[PDB]
Amino acid sequence: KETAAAKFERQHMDSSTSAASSSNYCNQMMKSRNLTKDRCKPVNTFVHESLADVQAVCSQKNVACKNGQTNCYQSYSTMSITDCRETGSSKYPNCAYKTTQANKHIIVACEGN
Amino acid sequence: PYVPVHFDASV
Repeated sequence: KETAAAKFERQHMDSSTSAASSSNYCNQMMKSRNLTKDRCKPVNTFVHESLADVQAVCSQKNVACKNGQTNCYQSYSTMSITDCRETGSSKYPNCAYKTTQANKHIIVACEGN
Repeated sequence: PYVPVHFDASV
């Protein structure tokens, strides 16, 4: 089965692009990364940095996770990211997404692997 | 080492 590490890459890494090209980046990417198979994944973030740069976030600023765990790390620097959010009208299997491109810090939970 | 497993949030 897909490891947690493997699933992260799948659902959030997009190192082939410096930023969301168009208003359709999310529609395109949710489908291709397979996030619309049983349902429309309501929200998702794609990060456009190299995987070493994202793995490295795990040796950066330790912060509490949302759920209170203590294995979250915030990047020191802002990163190129694309925010995908399912629209009001999005009805499965015609999953529709609002694409928002921005530079921001990311917080991720890290585990040993 | 340590790898990212969940995306908690941005900014």
